[PDB]
Amino acid sequence: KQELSTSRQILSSYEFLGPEFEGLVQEYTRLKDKIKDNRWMLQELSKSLP
Amino acid sequence: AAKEKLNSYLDLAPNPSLVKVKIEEAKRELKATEVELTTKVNMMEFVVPEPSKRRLK
Repeated sequence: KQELSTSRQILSSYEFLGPEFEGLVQEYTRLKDKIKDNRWMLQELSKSLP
Repeated sequence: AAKEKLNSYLDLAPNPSLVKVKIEEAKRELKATEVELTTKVNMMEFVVPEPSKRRLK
């Protein structure tokens, strides 16, 4: 009950920066996820050179 | 449910202008990793004769 109360207090400070910020955060998050996927794909092709 | 919603916000300074810069940096990094992935794919072609259709060594 104490941990839930602290986390809910911090989230309330970011939610105050508007929908536009949330859009940016969503975009950033999407891009980081694609970079992570491409790096992961390059690593898997090198192990296969027999 | 409340902690998971907080970890998505931490790499981003609460400043929109600075976030746009981080987004542009992430777009450059995505183009470089895509070129490296295409080159390694082409060298793929020549090596010749011979052995069946088949073989070990």
